[PDB]
Formats: sequence, structure tokens, C-alpha cells
Amino acid sequence: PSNSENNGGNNNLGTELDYDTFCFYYDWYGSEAIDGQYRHWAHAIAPDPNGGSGQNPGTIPGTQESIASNFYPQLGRYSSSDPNILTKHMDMFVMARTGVLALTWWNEQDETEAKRIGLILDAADKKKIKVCFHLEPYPSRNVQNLRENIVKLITRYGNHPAFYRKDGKPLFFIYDSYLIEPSEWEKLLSPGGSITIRNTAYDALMIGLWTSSPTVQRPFILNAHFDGFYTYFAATGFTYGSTPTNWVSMQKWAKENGKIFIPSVGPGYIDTRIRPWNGSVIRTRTDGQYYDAMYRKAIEAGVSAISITSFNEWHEGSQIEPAVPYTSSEFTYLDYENREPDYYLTRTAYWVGKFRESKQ
Repeated sequence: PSNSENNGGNNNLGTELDYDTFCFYYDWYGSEAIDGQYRHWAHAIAPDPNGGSGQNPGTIPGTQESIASNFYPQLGRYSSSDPNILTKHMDMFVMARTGVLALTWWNEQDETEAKRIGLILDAADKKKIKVCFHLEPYPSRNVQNLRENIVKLITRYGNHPAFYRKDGKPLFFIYDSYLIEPSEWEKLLSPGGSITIRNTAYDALMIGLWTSSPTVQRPFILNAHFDGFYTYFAATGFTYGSTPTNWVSMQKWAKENGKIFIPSVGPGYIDTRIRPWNGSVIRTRTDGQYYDAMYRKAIEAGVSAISITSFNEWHEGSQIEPAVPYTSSEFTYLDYENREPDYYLTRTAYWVGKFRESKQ
């Protein structure tokens, strides 16, 4: 039958979703019609951190001609609140074989965000996609309000059929987890911690961000009691963790220490519309060869799970979401070159298959 890729049957077609593949997803885009503003398509231009005083770097206005990306979405200046966009995104996840949507989460305590989360869970479930949360560095984030928010999310969403579980446990990615000391993390994540989630209804796999050298990160991960670690950055060499020649040794350490390594792979990086001074971090896509090289390194490292940066971080040029050629009176956007708009979706499906072929 139609749309039976993920029906719960015995298919061996090489088209199934992979539930150890986590794709970072952003629900912060708006349209004037649905959200009141072209949210995130309009974006502040960041000042140069080395550029000194008197910078009025200005804004990108989020007009049709001028959006806060070096690329241009096939779906245009879409609203993340539009259920018809969300359906299309879930079909794209099915095409890419990415079984887990890792949703940015900013503690907005806003009804419009609660609506989005529920729409995303419902749309994902229709396609047998799962959702987990990517806990961002919201103001005054600390282990106590993280616990309260983990309790809220598991209580609100834990019965939803799309809520992700691995061996019965939810999973969270914690962005910039280094902004919190190991001694604070211990309270939440050690079985002995004063506010532990271990052995509670709110227990979860907690995946911290490995940034710098092993001498710093190994004791950080152990002393913080994270269950595993990810690397996030799509730009190779931005950090030690995002340098793929380190992934074999990072995996060896993870396996020795009972930790889950979820390296992050991406198809390229460019953020110079919003960060004009950040050109050193550009990584060119070269018609897919960059994505291929990074995905191959992750698979060769022997990991059990892979994360993809990103579905739709359009500001950072890491998206696998379809992009189209566009030249406006105001900017000539980058595009997928000699590849079709859906190439990064179907190339993701290819790599998911190689990952599964190798997988434990």
C-alpha cells in the first residue's frame, strides 16, 4: 500500500526511518500572516566580537528579497506554525530516512510555542517520526530549572506517540552544556545527586556538547554524569569535537566509559548574512562532497547514533531542507549548484543506509 515505509511490518526495502538518526530542527520561523512578523527570516546582524566600538551592524529585514540566510528555501519565507508546512517537512524527513526530529527548545513560556510543539508532535506521528528536545541556553538556565522543564516536557508530552524513547528513556541534547559546571550537573545527573532524575519518572539520556580537547572534556563528561555527548557544529575544525579525524578516538573513549557518542554531521556552513565577520568558518558544499566526507567519518568511527546539523538552521547554511536558486534585486543567494533542491534529503537517505549497513 501507499505510504507504508514505516507501517510496523517486516519490510526490508532500504527506505525505513532510522531511529538512531537525529536531525536538528528549528521552529522559530514566522510569517506576517500567521505569526505577525517574518520571524527569523528577519534577523539582527551580529556585531564583530573583535570589531570594537560604534558598530550599528543593522538588521536583515526578512523581505522576499532579503532574508537572514545565504541560501533560499524552496518553501519560501514559511511559518513554523503552518500545519501545511509541517506536513511537508515530515515528508522530507521520510525522504531523508531521519527518524528523530531534535527540536530546538528555548523555554519561551509562550502559547504560540506550545501550539507549535503540539503541531510538530502530531505531524511527526502521522509519518512515524519521533521528536526529542534540544535544550538551548535560555536565560538563567541552571540545573534546577532544567529539572523543572524536563519534568514539564515529560509530563506534557511523554504520552504522545511521537515522543522519542531509547530503551524506554527519553533523550535530550543539551547545547552549550559547558556553561554549567560539573558540580551543578552532578546534582541532576548523578544517581546520588540532590535533585537527581536517575531512578525517577523523569530519567532521560542526557547528551552533552563535547567542545574542546579530551583533557578538558573527558573529566567534564564523567564528573557531570552525562549519558553521552554530541558535537553539533557543521563546520569541520571549528572545535576539537567537530574535527572528524578525532571521532575514532572519541568513540573509543565513549565505549570504554559507557557513554553514547552521537557525532554531528552537516552538509556545509555559512552564516555571513548574519555574521559578516565570520567568513573563516565557511565550509563549501562542493556538490555534496563535503557532506559525504563528514558522514563517512561518522560511520567509520563505529558509532551507534548520528546527529545531523541541520534540517533547517538557515542562518548558518547547514540545512538539508530543499533550497532553490534565487537572485533578488538585493542579494544573489547560494543554491545547491549542480544538485537538485532535494539532493541533501536523498543523500541523507543514502548515508542512513550505509550507517545501518555498518550499525551495531
